[PDB]
Amino acid sequence: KQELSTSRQILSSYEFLGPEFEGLVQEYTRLKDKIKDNRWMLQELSKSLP
Amino acid sequence: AAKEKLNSYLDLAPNPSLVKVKIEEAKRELKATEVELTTKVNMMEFVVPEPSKRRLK
Repeated sequence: KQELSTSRQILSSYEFLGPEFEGLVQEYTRLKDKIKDNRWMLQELSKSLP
Repeated sequence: AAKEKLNSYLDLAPNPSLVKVKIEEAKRELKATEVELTTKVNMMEFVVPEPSKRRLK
């Protein structure tokens, strides 16, 4: 009950920066996820050179 | 449910202008990793004769 109360207090400070910020955060998050996927794909092709 | 919603916000300074810069940096990094992935794919072609259709060594 104490941990839930602290986390809910911090989230309330970011939610105050508007929908536009949330859009940016969503975009950033999407891009980081694609970079992570491409790096992961390059690593898997090198192990296969027999 | 409340902690998971907080970890998505931490790499981003609460400043929109600075976030746009981080987004542009992430777009450059995505183009470089895509070129490296295409080159390694082409060298793929020549090596010749011979052995069946088949073989070990």
